[PDB]
Amino acid sequence: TLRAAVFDLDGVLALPAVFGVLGRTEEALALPRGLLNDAFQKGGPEGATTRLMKGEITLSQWIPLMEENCRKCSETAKVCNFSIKEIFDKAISARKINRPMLQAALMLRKKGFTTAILTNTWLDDRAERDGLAQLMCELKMHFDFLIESCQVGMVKPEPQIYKFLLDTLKASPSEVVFLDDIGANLKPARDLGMVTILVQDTDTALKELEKVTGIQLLNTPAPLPTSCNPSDMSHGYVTVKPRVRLHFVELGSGPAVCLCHGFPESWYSWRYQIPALAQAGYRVLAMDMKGYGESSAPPEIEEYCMEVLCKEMVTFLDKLGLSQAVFIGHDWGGMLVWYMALFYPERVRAVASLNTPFIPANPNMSPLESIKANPVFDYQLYFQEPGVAEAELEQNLSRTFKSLFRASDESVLSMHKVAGGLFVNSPEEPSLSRMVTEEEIQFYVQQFKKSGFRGPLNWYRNMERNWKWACKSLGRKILIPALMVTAEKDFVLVPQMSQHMEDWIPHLKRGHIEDCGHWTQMDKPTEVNQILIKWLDSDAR
Amino acid sequence: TLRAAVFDLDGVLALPAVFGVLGRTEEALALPRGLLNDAFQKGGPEGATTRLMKGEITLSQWIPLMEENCRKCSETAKVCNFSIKEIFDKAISARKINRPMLQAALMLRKKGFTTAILTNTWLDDRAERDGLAQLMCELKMHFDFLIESCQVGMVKPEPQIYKFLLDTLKASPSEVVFLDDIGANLKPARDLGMVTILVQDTDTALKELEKVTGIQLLNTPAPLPTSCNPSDMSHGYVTVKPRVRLHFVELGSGPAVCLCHGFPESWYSWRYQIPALAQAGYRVLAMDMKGYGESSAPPEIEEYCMEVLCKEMVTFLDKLGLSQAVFIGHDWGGMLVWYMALFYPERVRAVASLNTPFIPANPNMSPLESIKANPVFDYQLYFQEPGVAEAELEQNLSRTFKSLFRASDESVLSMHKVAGGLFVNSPEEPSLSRMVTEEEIQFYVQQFKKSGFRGPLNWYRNMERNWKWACKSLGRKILIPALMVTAEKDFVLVPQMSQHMEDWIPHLKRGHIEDCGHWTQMDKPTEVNQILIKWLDSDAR
Ligand SMILES: O=C1Cc2ccc(Br)cc2N1
Ligand SMILES: O=C1Cc2ccc(Br)cc2N1
Ligand SMILES: O=C1Cc2ccc(Br)cc2N1
Ligand SMILES: O=C1Cc2ccc(Br)cc2N1
Repeated sequence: TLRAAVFDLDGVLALPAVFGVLGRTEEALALPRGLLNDAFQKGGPEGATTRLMKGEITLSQWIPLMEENCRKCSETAKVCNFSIKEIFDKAISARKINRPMLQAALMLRKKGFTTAILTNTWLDDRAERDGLAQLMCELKMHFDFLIESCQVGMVKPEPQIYKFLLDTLKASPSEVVFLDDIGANLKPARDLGMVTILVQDTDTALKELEKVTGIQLLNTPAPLPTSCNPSDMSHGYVTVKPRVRLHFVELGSGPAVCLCHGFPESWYSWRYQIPALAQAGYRVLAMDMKGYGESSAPPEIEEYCMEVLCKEMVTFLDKLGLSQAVFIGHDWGGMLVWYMALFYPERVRAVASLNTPFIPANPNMSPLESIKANPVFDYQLYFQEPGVAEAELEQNLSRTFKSLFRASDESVLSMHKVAGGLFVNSPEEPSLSRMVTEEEIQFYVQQFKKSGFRGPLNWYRNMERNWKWACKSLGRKILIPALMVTAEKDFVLVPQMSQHMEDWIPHLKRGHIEDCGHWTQMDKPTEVNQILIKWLDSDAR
Repeated sequence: TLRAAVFDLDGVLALPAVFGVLGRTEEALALPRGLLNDAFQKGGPEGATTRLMKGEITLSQWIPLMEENCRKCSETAKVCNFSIKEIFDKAISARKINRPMLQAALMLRKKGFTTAILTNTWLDDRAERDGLAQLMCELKMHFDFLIESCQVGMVKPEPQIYKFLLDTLKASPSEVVFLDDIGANLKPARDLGMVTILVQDTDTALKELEKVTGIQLLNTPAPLPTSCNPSDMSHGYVTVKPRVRLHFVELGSGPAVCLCHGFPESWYSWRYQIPALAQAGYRVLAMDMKGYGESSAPPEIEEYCMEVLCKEMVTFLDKLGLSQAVFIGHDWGGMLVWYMALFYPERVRAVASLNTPFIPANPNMSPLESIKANPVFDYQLYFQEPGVAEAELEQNLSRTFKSLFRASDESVLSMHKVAGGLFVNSPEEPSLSRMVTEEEIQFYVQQFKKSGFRGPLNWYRNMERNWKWACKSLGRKILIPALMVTAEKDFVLVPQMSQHMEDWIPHLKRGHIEDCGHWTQMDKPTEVNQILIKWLDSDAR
């Protein structure tokens, strides 16, 4: 039975094939048929191309040798602005990930298959080498192995590369499916006993792959975006003051994008956004906000007022040597992010909030008076008394997260009349939401075992201090780039609460997600990524 | 006696003053004298500018209100393409750090003074606000406190801001020197009992400051570049394989610049480069190389062959989501960096080496044969036998680092005929080199207490494996941007050893440091920064 799948890069995992450019240049330039493909493979196993593919020489060294072969091939054929460099630069740049092939590779791996890329490639030292470096990076991370001819000094169709592939896979030939667009390179794999697919069009190739593996790969439901494996991330730590350190997860290059979670969450709440935003060209810093996970959680209520939290996020930027970051927040993090824009606009490249609207402080009313004027916020009153909510929330962490993290139609908690507790008529063993796996709930369980709910709950215990501080901003407007993302089915932070935001943020941009509950990032990850990337590319650079 | 120094920003720590632009625009536009300064301060303590300075309104809200004041001031004066926005953008952009004033502030702090910036400023929400954010960031980090009028809701010359300043300084007025370019803002400080300086020209101001403090501030020797306080850096951690994690220090934004130390060093060996390179517009990643500091140090010799080290640095980039980084190395790190360029050019934006030349492997000679053909490398033979060098180097860490880290004319170790040990006729209590403080030696002592010298020494114990791996690259050339930096007085990695590098790196750029020993970064930090920044800006973007 098959347990390994091997894919070629050019013309299999990446399209259009770099090989299909020589034939295209031939037709465009009205050159003799196969002329450029003849100069390319000249000398066979002893030629310049085999030397390049084995890593003996780099691409920049090979370019002049290819030109020589192009001259000799035109002299024999009796024929005659021409640049191999230009042709190849254009060909590499045009070559994109073959999404349905990657999706199929992703599905096989998810089902227990060991996946690998086996490719005849080169050491790219061109001034424009970054394009391919980016492509290889996005691709490679989805596979167990990447075997490149130039790193192993072996090439397809040499028998040794196939035995090397079996060795790294730790599998017998009959347990391997091998996909290649070049028939000759497919031959030695078949000779060993491997299942082989000659890839012409992706569709038929996947039909062939689906038949041999017995796994549905074609016509499957829309896959979720790439998530994060905590142990595979870069973890960063910044001391903002003697007793306070902030932890973050960091991925990508480009403008700094600081992600700020809500209550009672984690940097992990952004798991579906981190790979997408990094791939989109941003340097993502996903925080553990103060009171959470690996960040410090002092016990004092006043350590959690908006003024202190914002000041520390400024210090976080100072210590990392960042003059600005785009700030994206959800729930309490969304509230933090609006106050970062109001008090520190010079440090905020752009601001976005998921669910949390910007409602200015009412100077003619106490926050306690304002809260009582809405049944949806009654839970915030239950959070006031130190110790009460901590006791119920810390009692059973698995039940706490399983009850909280649910889609709109999966409601288990009765948030009105909080009876005497959040879990009044809630099951002791709630079912697992379609939004989360058991493993994901257990990550939140493990994070919350360090500091519990005290620090997180203290974010709600500074109403009076927050109101007084916020009143200092009443004459201001948010004039830096801003995005408000509303969730149709969030019944606490309702889209309707954001209706007057334009009065204070005149140039405000908007996004809206239908059939989406409170936990926006994991409820609708694909749509959050689409909205954020589109807004970042237009308004944050 | 004075123990605190307070400086204004505009016209004191930053020049030319934003105030000096209105008078300049007046003359250029041939407008009535003081017209633009009249519109600016219109309404006094109740006017738009006081509201802006207190943080009631942002700069973008104030711009239209200033235009109104400009209209009313021209109607009364009976006068008539004009943009306040354009004038202010140009003025802010032109305003640079007043280096001798910053230097004087730096000297006072080094001598035990508490330093602060007290400034009348605004909440900058302009599209070009980053310029000032960068300026404030570079400046602020050199002072104990930054007091901004718009954050405290108080303004100079209001008495309360002065009492607030005394409160934050925790000092009585007579213990404070206050420097300001506006006479009126100097007045309340004098009234309290503070020493005050009216700053017109920087030179006289510093003469006045030097006289009152009794500290030489004018005509002082060239200061060293800013260093790093370990506890104030962002520390990053990446697991590259199950038993191997790499630690790094991270500072700045822009293209990724990965710094690779030599033997027996630390990320801290780059302490003078990290702030300079970040300020120059780069995102610096200063590594603890495998076997050092907070990075993993497995005991096996083969965990330290160049092939494995390079593969792990590629994984380090993969996990951080970096398609490329410029690699800058010193000593063993310089050797690593040339092999990164030869084996992974697609991941190397540009390569630079301090001291370590690129000499290709001799395929007709054993590394043991090659080493014996030079007295300078005899120390590498002494490093071969596992346990021998570890025992002597680990015996007394303080003596180890004090003996090693020395300038060219301070030589204490007799590196030829290594007698039977590196410390044969070396003092047990060596003197402290002019290059290092006791505190700095103790940092290296504390780092080396975790894993000792085994891992670091294993970098020398893979000669045969490294030679075989290197022979695979003999037909290649380094064609990506490259820099070779030679140190006149390094007697092991002599500048002469780099003479043939052009044969393998045709486009190689060069730097040379006179009167510089082996420990390049701390021996000549100012010149290393100049060479690296100039090369990064021209060849790495
Ligand atoms: O409606 C409001 C007013 C307000 C001010 C400050 C903070 Br933090 C949160 C809120 N919520
Ligand atoms: O911290 C705060 C201040 C505040 C004011 C009003 C309302 Br409703 C909620 C909150 N939360
Ligand atoms: O001269 C040489 C040849 C060589 C090859 C590989 C490594 Br790592 C270091 C060195 N030094
Ligand atoms: O690791 C190595 C390989 C090698 C080859 C030659 C010389 Br000299 C030094 C070294 N060091």
